[PDB]
Amino acid sequence: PRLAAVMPDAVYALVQGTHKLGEYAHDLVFPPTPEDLRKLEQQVNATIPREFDRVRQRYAEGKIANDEQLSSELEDASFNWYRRQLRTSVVGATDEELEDVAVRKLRLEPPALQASL
Amino acid sequence: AAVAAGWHLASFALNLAFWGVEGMPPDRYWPTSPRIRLQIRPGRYGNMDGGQRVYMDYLARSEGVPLN
Amino acid sequence: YRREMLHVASKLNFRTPAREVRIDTGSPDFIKWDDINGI
Amino acid sequence: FLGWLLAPGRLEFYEKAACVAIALRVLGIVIAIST
Amino acid sequence: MGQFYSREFDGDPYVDLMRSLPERELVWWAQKVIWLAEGFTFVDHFARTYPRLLQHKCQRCKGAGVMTCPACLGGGCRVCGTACAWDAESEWMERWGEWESRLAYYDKATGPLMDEWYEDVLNAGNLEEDTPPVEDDPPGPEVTGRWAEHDRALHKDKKRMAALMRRWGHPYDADANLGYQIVDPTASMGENVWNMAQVYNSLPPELNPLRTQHLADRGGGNTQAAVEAARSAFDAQVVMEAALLQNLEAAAQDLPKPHRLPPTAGTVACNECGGAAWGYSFFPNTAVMFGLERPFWGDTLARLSKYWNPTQVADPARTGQLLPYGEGGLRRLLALEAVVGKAPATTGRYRRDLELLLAHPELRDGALRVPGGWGPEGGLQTYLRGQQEEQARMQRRRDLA
Amino acid sequence: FSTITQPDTDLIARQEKGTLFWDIWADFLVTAADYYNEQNSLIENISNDFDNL
Ligand SMILES: [Zn+2]
Ligand SMILES: [Zn+2]
Repeated sequence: PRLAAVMPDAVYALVQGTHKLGEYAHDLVFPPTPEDLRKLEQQVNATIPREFDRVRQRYAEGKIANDEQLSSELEDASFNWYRRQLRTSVVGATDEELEDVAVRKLRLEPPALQASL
Repeated sequence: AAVAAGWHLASFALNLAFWGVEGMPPDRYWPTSPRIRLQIRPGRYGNMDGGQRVYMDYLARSEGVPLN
Repeated sequence: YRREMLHVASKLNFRTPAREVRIDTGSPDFIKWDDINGI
Repeated sequence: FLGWLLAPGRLEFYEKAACVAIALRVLGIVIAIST
Repeated sequence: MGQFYSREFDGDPYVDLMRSLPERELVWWAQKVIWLAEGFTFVDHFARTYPRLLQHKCQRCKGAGVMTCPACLGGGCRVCGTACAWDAESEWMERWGEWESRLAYYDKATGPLMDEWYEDVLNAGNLEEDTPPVEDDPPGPEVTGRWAEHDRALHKDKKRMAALMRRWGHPYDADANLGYQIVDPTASMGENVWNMAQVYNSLPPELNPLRTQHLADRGGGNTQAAVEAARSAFDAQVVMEAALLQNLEAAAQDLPKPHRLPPTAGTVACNECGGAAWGYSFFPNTAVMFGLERPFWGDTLARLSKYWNPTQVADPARTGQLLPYGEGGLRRLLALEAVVGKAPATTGRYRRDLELLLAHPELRDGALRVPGGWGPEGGLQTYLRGQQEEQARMQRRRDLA
Repeated sequence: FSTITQPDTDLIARQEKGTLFWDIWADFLVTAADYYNEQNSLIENISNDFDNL
């Protein structure tokens, strides 16, 4: 049944299954820290866009949903973030004109080295 | 080129001089039918009763019989 | 499976009449070689 | 070698043959269990 | 499939069991086709991969079939090849223009948009519309500025497009682009070559002979000749492209190239082979059979480093040799290039245009996009001449009234 | 000559299937038949030896 689709699924199954087996066997010989499981949670917490915070707290206080009212809630924040990204890519960010986009995509300005030391 | 072709022509003339078997006795290590020498015979499967018919026409086309 | 068994059992007469024999050598009436005589 | 073995034409042949083989096997199952 | 009845199939213990089980006969037919497919594959692999042992290469040119003309390394050389067509660097952008024109015909990337617009302009009666957008209107005139010009030209959007539709039809009607539903990316290859081989669909309008088959006679005697004499050059270009890509696909591996092409403007033909770089020999070419056909980097490094370093054993004291080798050493012994490098002499032909691009900064506006080229017949200068000429025309038309 | 005149895949598979159906299954049901001794008899013996085997 359309092997041209089965082969990527086969390699994907292999990769993901090997990763899961590895993490399993790795947190057995080394049990995970009972507190830095919160630290990795904080690390992934620091990476979420802002368009989702208006939903996030709403999930803590019950208000949010049953199970699907949520799944259609995340789509709105998602598409808001998506259209913001389209705008930033094409016409620029929130605080930069067209010249700043030109110097961004021409790589005229080095990463600031003097400041970081 | 003449020499290199004369070699082959000499070989062909020698093979011509033989012309057949008259002069060659029978040999028992080399019969004339390779199936005797190789011990080949049919089994139990692959033998249909409708095969002999086509067999015959093969025979008829090998011996030259033009009837078919 | 079963379906085929039926077909074989339908032909069980055309196959071969050779019945293997399970002979005994510790049987009570099993005949040794030279227990028969006049031969 | 693999670029020649997994060419699109050969891929579609393998697909068709696998489909027909699955069909015949499941039909054997169906006619066998209903007996 | 009920074929093994008859009387021609008695005598095999297995055909009778298939007489009573048609599933067995189906399995038998499937297997009897699959085994033959597998045999075909085996033999195809053998015939594909076996001739690779019998290929031998010339040992002087190493299978290139072509050596260098050293004089042309440092009224030209009469010994080495002839130039190619894409060597004339003054005709590059014109050739690219023709090619992109011919390519815009076949291009079916924007197919769905053209299709929906064609269906909208054919029916024009369904009108499954919805609520029109809240329209802001363009600025009134007498406000000079750039934003005003942008908005004003943007709002005159429907009458201009209407004039465009009135002059040129929908592209599918003028045959300017390929047909409506000739090709489908998911149908099959056979159906698509059938549809394209139907009525000169593989040819653009400019070369389609039906467009011209009606009038050609004493007047010029050329239109039907200068079209079959262009379609020929077109097809020659296409076949040459196929040949080049087969050469590249052979060279992607380390195989020798199938098409031997004549030498070019810097190279001469090898004189051991005639230029036929390799061949077949009935002798198995052990270097391939044991995998020793590549030369171990360190060896090549050593050979080259010893080739580029000629050694002098004699001393110019004993042998009264005062000058290095060569001829006319005496004349050889007699500005700010060191500060700002040398001047590149392959780009003089653009100088003029560059100067224009400095006298008229307004030409760098993001709204304009000229064709492209360098001569007074291309791109920038065409737009500039047009602008000056039309402003002069309008100037003269102002005063007469 | 003696290589290209060997039985191809069809005949080899036929041999294997014939031995599976006749070298074990035939003599076994023969033994069952003698232990139990025209389609009615077929059904009878297949049912009986199916049950008690
Ligand atoms: Zn050579
Ligand atoms: Zn030269």
